[PDB]
Amino acid sequence: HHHMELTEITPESLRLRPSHKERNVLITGAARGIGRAIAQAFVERSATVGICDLNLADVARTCEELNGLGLGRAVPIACDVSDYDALVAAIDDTGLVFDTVVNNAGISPKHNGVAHKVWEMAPDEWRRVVDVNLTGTFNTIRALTPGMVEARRGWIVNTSSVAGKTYSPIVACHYAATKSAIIGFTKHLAAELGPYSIRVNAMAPGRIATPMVAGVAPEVNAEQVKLTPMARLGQPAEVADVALWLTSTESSFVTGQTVDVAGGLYMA
Repeated sequence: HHHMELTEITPESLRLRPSHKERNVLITGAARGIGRAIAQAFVERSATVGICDLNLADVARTCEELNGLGLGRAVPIACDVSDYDALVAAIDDTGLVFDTVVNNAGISPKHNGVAHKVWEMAPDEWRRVVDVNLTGTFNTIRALTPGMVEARRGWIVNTSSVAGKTYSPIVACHYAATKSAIIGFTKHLAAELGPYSIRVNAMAPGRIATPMVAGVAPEVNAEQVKLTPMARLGQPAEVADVALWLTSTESSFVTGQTVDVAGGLYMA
């Protein structure tokens, strides 16, 4: 079960450059996994990060972990992102004005390790995935855009998936539909918000070595890796680098784009 070593190593002096100093960045799904990696990256770049996720103890643990790096600061934002009023209250309690949001929160429910097919799918499961993956992303944007418009300043990064652009047999139809939604939502938002100098982009991860992914049967990852031209799983930090770039001054004329982070897997 081999896979390619990482080949492109960012020197520490560049990895820790203060590119995002004096930025307040809200990250959803940030306690664990890709969201946690995104948060780590923003702290590394001297941003203040709002760690938004469901459980306060889990969120506070990740905040402690990030604040131990001695660079940017992490603050807890415990809420269900699908509950607009709860989200606003949790944001308000930080006292921070967030100029940036990275919408990473998403779920991909399974049953005995496999996606339900559409003809098997419980309407309640569909609705929950829509609520989190799609409406949760709307909610942060609705919460923060009044301020961004007033400031004529802001950055948004949403999370799609290669599965939103073409079929992955790993996921169920709700995941595909919600992640597909993000692509045209992102273009629309880019057009509405662009007059105010706000940029809106999205990332479409492929198969990333988070604990949930890496823990599947070797056969399933092996198949996915075989389908990946670059011959390995992506690392969470590689997704994070794209979120950094899309919110940085070095993507200053890039808006409305969905950039896959997938090593060639499921190109569409």
